[PDB]
Amino acid sequence: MISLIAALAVDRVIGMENAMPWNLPADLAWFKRNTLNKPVIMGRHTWESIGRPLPGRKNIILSSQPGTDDRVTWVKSVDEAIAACGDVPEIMVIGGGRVYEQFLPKAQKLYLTHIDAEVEGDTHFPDYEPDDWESVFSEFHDADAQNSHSYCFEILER
Ligand SMILES: NC(=O)c1ccc[n+]([C@@H]2O[C@H](COP(=O)([O-])OP(=O)(O)OC[C@H]3O[C@@H](n4cnc5c(N)ncnc54)[C@H](OP(=O)(O)O)[C@@H]3O)[C@@H](O)[C@H]2O)c1
Ligand SMILES: COc1cc(Cc2cnc(N)nc2N)cc(OC)c1OC
Repeated sequence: MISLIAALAVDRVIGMENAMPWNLPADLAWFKRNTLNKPVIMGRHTWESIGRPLPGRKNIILSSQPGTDDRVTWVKSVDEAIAACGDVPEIMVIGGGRVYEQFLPKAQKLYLTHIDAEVEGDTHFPDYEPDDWESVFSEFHDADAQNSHSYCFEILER
């Protein structure tokens, strides 16, 4: 079972200058509670953006050139990245945009964070067909001190 997990502000924007333009601690905490204790696959750009291994998670990184970090696994094809993860209930594609474009067909589950926000961005979440996806869960939170914008977690299922 392969899952994508992301945070999309309006017009499906996911990043700007190899960052996420928002800082929502409750999103980074959602992301953790779900990804924790399971393989995470990511692109090199995103590995740099994060720029540290995520504890708990076996970190697996997609790049066509040799690895520059010994404490994470490095891989060159989609299948190599899957095999890396092992025999597990659930895999977690944690980004970025070019990775999501490739891992959606094999995906059976989405974890979106819908963000009530208008940001400029260079990177977009793919265009998922709201037919082939069934919303199995939703949860809206208001803007608070730390969480500058309102947001809503959604899980979908193929
Ligand atoms: N919550 C969110 O919305 C979220 C989560 C993650 C990412 N982001 C944002 O998304 C953006 C990432 O943009 P991006 O799409 O350029 O990042 P990316 O997906 O991290 O970068 C993909 C890179 O991974 C490698 N790669 C991917 N598939 C490969 C394959 N099949 N074979 C070989 N190498 C492969 C390539 O690196 P090589 O050049 O080394 O070959 C490729 O350039 C950033 O702005 C980031 O902040 C935000
Ligand atoms: C733990 O920190 C990061 C996590 C992520 C991945 C990620 C984070 N949140 C959500 N909802 N989906 C994701 N795929 C992406 C990041 O930068 C692009 C991070 O650095 C702040």
